[PDB]
Amino acid sequence: RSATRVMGGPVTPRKGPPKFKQRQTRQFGDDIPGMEGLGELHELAQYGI
Amino acid sequence: SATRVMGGPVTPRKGPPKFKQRQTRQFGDDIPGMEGLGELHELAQYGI
Amino acid sequence: QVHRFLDQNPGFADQYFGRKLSPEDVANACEDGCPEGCTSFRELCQVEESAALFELVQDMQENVNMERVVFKILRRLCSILHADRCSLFMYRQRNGVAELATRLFSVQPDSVLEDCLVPPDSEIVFPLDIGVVGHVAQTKKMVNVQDVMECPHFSSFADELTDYVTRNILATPIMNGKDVVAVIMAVNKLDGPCFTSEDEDVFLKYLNFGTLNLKIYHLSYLHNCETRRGQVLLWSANKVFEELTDIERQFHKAFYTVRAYLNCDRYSVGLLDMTKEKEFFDVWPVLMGEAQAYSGPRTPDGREILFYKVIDYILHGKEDIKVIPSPPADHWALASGLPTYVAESGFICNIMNAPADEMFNFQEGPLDDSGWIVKNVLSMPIVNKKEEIVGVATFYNRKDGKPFDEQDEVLMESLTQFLGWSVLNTDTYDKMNKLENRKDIAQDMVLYHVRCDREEIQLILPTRERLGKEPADCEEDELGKILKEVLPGPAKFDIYEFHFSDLECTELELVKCGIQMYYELGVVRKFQIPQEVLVRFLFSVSKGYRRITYHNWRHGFNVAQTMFTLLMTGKLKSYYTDLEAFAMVTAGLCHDIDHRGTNNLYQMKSQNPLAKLHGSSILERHHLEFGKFLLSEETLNIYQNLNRRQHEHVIHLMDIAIIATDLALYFKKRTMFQKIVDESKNYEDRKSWVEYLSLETTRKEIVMAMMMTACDLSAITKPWEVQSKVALLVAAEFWEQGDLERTVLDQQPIPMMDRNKAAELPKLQVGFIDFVCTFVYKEFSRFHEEILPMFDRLQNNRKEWKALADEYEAKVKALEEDQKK
Amino acid sequence: EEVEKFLDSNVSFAKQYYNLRYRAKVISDLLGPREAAVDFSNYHALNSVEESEIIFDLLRDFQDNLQAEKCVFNVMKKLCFLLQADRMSLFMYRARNGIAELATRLFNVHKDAVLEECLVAPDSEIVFPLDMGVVGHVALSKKIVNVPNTEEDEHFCDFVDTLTEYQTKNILASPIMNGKDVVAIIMVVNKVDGPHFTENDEEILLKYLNFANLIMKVFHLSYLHNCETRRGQILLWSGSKVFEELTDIERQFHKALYTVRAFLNCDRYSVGLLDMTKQKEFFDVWPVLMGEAPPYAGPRTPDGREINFYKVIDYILHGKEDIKVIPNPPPDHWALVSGLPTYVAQNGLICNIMNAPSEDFFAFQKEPLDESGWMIKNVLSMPIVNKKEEIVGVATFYNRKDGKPFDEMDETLMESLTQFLGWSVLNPDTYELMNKLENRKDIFQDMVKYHVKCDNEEIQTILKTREVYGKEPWECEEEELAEILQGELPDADKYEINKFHFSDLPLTELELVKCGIQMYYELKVVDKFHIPQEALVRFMYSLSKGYRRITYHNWRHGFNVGQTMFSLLVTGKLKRYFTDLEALAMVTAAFCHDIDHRGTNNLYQMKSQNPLAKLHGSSILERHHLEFGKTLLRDESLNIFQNLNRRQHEHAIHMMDIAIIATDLALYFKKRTMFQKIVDQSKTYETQQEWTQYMMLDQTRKEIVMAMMMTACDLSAITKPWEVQSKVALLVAAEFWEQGDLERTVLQQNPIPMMDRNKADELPKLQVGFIDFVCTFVYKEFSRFHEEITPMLDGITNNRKEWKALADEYETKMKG
Ligand SMILES: Nc1nc2c(ncn2[C@@H]2O[C@@H]3COP(=O)(O)O[C@H]3[C@H]2O)c(=O)[nH]1
Ligand SMILES: Nc1nc2c(ncn2[C@@H]2O[C@@H]3COP(=O)(O)O[C@H]3[C@H]2O)c(=O)[nH]1
Ligand SMILES: [Mg+2]
Ligand SMILES: [Mg+2]
Ligand SMILES: [Zn+2]
Repeated sequence: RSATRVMGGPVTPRKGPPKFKQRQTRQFGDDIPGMEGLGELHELAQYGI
Repeated sequence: SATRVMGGPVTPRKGPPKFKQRQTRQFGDDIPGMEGLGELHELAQYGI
Repeated sequence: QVHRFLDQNPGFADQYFGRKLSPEDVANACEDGCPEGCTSFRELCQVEESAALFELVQDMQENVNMERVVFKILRRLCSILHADRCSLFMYRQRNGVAELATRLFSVQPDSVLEDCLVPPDSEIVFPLDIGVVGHVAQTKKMVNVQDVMECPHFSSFADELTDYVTRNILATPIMNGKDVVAVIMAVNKLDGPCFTSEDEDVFLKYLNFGTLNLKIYHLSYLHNCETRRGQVLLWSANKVFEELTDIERQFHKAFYTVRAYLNCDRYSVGLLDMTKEKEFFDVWPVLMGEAQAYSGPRTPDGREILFYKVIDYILHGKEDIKVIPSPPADHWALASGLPTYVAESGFICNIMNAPADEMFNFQEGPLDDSGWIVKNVLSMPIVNKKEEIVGVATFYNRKDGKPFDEQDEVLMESLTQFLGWSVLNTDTYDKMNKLENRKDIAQDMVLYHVRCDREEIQLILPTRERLGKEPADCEEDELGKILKEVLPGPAKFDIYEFHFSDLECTELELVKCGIQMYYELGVVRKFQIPQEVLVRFLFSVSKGYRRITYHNWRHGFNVAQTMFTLLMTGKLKSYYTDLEAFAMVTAGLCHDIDHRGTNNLYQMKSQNPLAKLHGSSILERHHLEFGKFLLSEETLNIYQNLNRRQHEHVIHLMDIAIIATDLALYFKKRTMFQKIVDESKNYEDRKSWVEYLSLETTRKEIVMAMMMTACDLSAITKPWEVQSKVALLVAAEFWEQGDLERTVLDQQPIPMMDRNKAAELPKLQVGFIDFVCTFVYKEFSRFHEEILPMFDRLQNNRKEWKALADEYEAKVKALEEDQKK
Repeated sequence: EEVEKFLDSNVSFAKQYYNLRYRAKVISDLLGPREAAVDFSNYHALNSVEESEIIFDLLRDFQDNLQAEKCVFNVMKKLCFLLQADRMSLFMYRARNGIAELATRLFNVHKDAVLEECLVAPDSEIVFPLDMGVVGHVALSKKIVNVPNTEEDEHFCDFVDTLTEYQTKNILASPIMNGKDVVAIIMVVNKVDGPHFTENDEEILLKYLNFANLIMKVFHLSYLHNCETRRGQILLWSGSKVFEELTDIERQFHKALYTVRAFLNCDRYSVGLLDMTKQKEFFDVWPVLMGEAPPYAGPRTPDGREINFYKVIDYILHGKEDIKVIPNPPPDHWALVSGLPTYVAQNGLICNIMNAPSEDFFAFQKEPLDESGWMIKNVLSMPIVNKKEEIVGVATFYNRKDGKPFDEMDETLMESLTQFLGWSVLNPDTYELMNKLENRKDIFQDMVKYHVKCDNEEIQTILKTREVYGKEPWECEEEELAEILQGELPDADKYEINKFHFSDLPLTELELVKCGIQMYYELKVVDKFHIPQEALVRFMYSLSKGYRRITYHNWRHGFNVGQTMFSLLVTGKLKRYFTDLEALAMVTAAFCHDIDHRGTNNLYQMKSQNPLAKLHGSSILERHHLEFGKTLLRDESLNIFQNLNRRQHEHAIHMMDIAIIATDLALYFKKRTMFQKIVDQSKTYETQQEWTQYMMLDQTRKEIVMAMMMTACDLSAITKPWEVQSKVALLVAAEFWEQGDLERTVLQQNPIPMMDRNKADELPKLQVGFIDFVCTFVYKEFSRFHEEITPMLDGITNNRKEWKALADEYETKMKG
């Protein structure tokens, strides 16, 4: 027999509505530095080349 | 210093370096269950 | 017998104990001369305690078992502190709330581990503020309640539940890096009214060994949990990035691959519908009263909760993973109602002792034939980057029998969060599928609007009249006879001459001339080209060309006709095989297919999708792609009776041919052609040069590219009566493009494109001739003497344009001097 | 005083009383700060009192603020006293590139030493391989080793002896274990008084290593837990940025590698991105093959492509965060000058470098790279694998923050990071695939838009502006276009445009286009909404061209449906319930109801898995028609809704969406009891005015009524007079026979008798069944709804009667 005189359930001394956790939304984009940098001819220009 | 070495870590044997092999061994439909994951008679008689 | 007298005379007791004890001892005592360590038994007590703690250290060192070591420490501390019993309270964090659960209870100096260990189903889970132990955990300090009746923190729950009376309480929290590992507690001081300050000091100092043991146990557990979290994250990332799939396949792969690291008897994943809005024919029954509105639970996004597919992972015993499409509300996972609540609220639900819960109708007992009873539940909402719940993952019955603590909560939360972000992969996959289907539909529409229909082919292949059969039914000999009696002869139109003019022939006559050009090369027979396919392909090419001023079907036959003359009248077919000439004339036909009337520069400046898809040689690559796609159609695939090597060579040779028509590309590689031409003069006779060049591959590619760029500009080398008219159409097209630039882009066009500078056309044509065409045609005349007429005509046209430009300049000068000066 | 005799008579009571009253005080004093009272200046045999004192002193260091090095050094001092030892040392077990190493952490520890003179900095450690030395032999054997004479040993190395000017004679060593991994090695160097270390000293070492074992276990577990936590945080944080959006490889890599900059614990690290161009275009390979330019000479990836770091991102973290991007970095760059990234790209091997300036393989900088004296000391460079085993980049991590050289845990952490990054290339590649596919779809959509749009030379066939005014249609004024259209457009009365018996047989397609334009002109929706008349004509001609030239579902069917809708609005007086905008949208939907019909019903599209079937789910062809019509209306030269308000435009688009989609028979079959309920509600009202007033306000009933009108117009061919129905039914049968032949050929499935070309003589029976099943309900309900739609019911009744006569004649012929 268990030393705590209880079987079949983790009995709790708290009587009340259960409460549940909040989803973690701690974020666990261009503000990063360096983001900006990541992504004889005249006749040719005359004739659309 | 205790080890009488001031500059840097010193090894007895000095040869060419040995380097790691890139890890590849550890890393479809083989998983079970993926096969399943992805008045009326005249209605069919007239195309519907 | 005299104990009270010893109490009333502390000085006598101190003097008697401080006496040097004789070497004679009582029992063993490890007497290495230890009777007189400043006291009668201080030496003996020191030796015995050192031996006991050394044995405890030995137990700690190998096969770490925190329960046994802590039990032995508590058993010794019961005797040392004179407490009636000691206890240990494990610290766990569920749902973000700290809880203290028993792990060692009613430990006595004459007890055993089996009679003091607390199984997971017999835990007195005290919350953080419902007892003195909770106050100890919250304050993170020792609490010594001399009398517990007046303690504002004492809870009589445990002592009533265990048929016990507590009078004095001493407890401390086992500390590790500002994280409360556990709370030791000693109650019911057996000898004194309460626990003295000396007992408090002993409680602090003697518990450092237990502190170290619990620190080791907690560190091992945390390290194992973090290793499992890393492994599950890595394995989920590997399967997610394996390919692009839907929600179901990706989630199934990720969840099944990591089943070993979850340590759960069972877990199920439910998938929610994403239909934000119902279509009109589904909203009609509700509005018209034919059906009732849905008054059931809704997601925080105002969405119907409907698990359309639940994947069940049953791992206890036999692995029998199941997929339940449209699961009923009677499903064992959904019957509890927890997934529905998780969908409604988007909370993290951690349930301890599920059968004893009241809010959720967890099943009474055995679920399956194996009698597996739901005991501990952890349910997680799978939420994408847009804060929308895609599904609910629920885990059951942790394999070790303990409830889901904070570490398992964070372990599964990391997995669910990673998979929720992975929904972007599924959204991108489905958008890939949608875009591919839309592009295929557009391609089919283009193919219908470009491919020559059943009725249009009868204009060149009359078979419903001559033979009464559709072209697909007539044999090759019949269609050959029909084409011979229908197609124009080589002398009807001078397709073999450099002075060919299309201004006196209809478009249908041009297509017939193209078929005749194909027949002249003799490629129909040796390659077994289906004649109906040839006619259909040529008509489809004619239709594919737009109806614009210059770059229409006529320019594209004149490009291919010139190449036919070059091959057969310029005698440049000596270096090229029949297959190469076939694939090279076809590329001449698809030279400027679907040209939009604007040059390559306009595509970049107007930011057309063409400019984004290609980047360099935009329109040339577009023409190549359209021609190859049109050829890919079976009914227009002239390259269908060809070997795989032959077809590959044909397509490859087409890529150089079509792309080299770009004037910018020609300007960067014409010196190589000049060097190749210079090699011809090194050789003695034409025969030796033919033998050498016909075997070279790169040099033939260069020559073919230059033949492309010469055929493109061949309109200039036409007789003046034709060039004068063609230049007007070219100028009109460029003027239209300049007007488009001025209107849409608000940019001033270059003088060649400016409609206002129409009188400068002769000078611009002279400059164009001097800059571009002169090199190509002079080098070709030097290369082959048969192409000399194409150069003399160029010089004559240049002379005429120079005369016109000089006339315009004289008029301008005369206007300038005679009035303005 | 007589009691004093009693405790002497029975000293067990005295022992028990001392335990009850003074044991707690003794334990408190022993576990207090205190100090060991053992005489450390002599070599006497350890008494049990002194042994207990030593044990308690070792236990005194078991505090919460566990300084592993200090506690282990105290244990070593006590062991030096106990073991008759001269000096002792510790070798941490570090795992570099596969080869485990043993570096000195505590050295020259004696009985009168301090932590300052025994602690070894990472720049003073003596790294020892597993192969050489008694230390290496102990590490490999994983067992205590006693060497009674160094001279006769086969593993002893004089390297440390020469480097420290010390002579070692007798060696005793033992490894410290955590599970089965060797953590550290405690070794002794000399027996002060004795030939060697006896078995008693071996037992003492084993007895007293338990405290050291526990301390080292705590230290190792803490370090491993911290490393695994950092790995998990790195993976999750990097996944967050990877799944933030779909971008190219550079942006994704920068986000991932900058978000986790704190977790890497590196003073500096740089990532170089390799070019992915496997095969160079023909115009680029020409000069190399022709001798104009020399071919590529040296560094080549295992994939066979040239090593060319086209962009290097270097993250400087030791001082001011100096995240920098170097497009086309020169070889002089501090990251690439060493040649380690080039070698890694050549091989694809994880390289851990300790004491980089001392290395000779790579030319590491031996001068301060920064103004603060920063030195490259420990380097770790790894590839970015990629799913095709194609090295796409090289990540190099420089000096660690704590100063220790990179070990197996750091290798594992950075390897998990780089493996995740290499796996996270599917998203950058899919981004380019998305962009190219979307551009290609836009290109082909522009092509289809041109091929169906009425060109400027075809609009002159109706809008004869060139031959009347000499100007192009876009130049002429609105009044001029109105006058031209009035001159050209037909008369509604003469052509029976607003009659239920309209026949398109004697009319040309251009005539039907002009009639359709006249339909818009009759509703008076042109002036009210200021519809550009040129755009109206061009859009009608575009609708005419867009319909395919198939047997039945050609543009004549679309014009017939539009005419039926117009007659229902005007002749049927159903425009009472609808506004002018709704009438315009409904007529436009009727004209676009079957645009670009392929000639095969929805079932064939689903069976053949046509891209239409994969794109649209429920109403494949109808949704395709709606999409194509809305795309046609989106063109500026074809948008007749350009002058509408935003609310008006949205209402019209919604109304068209309802109308076109409802044309399918499947939706009509399910939602047809609603029409009966609406008709009954109509008959409930007393006067038509009240019912009309109720209808113009309610929207759902209006939508259902129009949905039924769409199906009434789509089947209007049956309600036509017999001389028209007799030919239209044959055309419909011909198209369905063509679809059946296509099914039999491609899908290899037997067609239904309706679509079976062989059962051509059963057409009257199938038409009678069709009339009895689908159309009769619609037309009877509409005739009950409005008595003006009665001629439709009369026509369908007459057609059914004649089809029944034909079917009865056929059945009588089959008798025999
Ligand atoms: N039977 C028994 N009860 C204990 C023991 N230790 C603590 N408790 C009880 O458990 C309870 C937990 O909340 P409290 O600290 O307020 O009071 C405590 C005591 O009443 C123990 O060793 N044996
Ligand atoms: N002077 C000195 N040498 C040591 C010490 N510890 C180990 N060594 C030496 O370092 C050497 C490493 O290789 P070996 O084990 O063969 O032999 C060892 C010893 O000779 C120490 O504490 N002091
Ligand atoms: Mg071109
Ligand atoms: Mg339809
Ligand atoms: Zn229709």
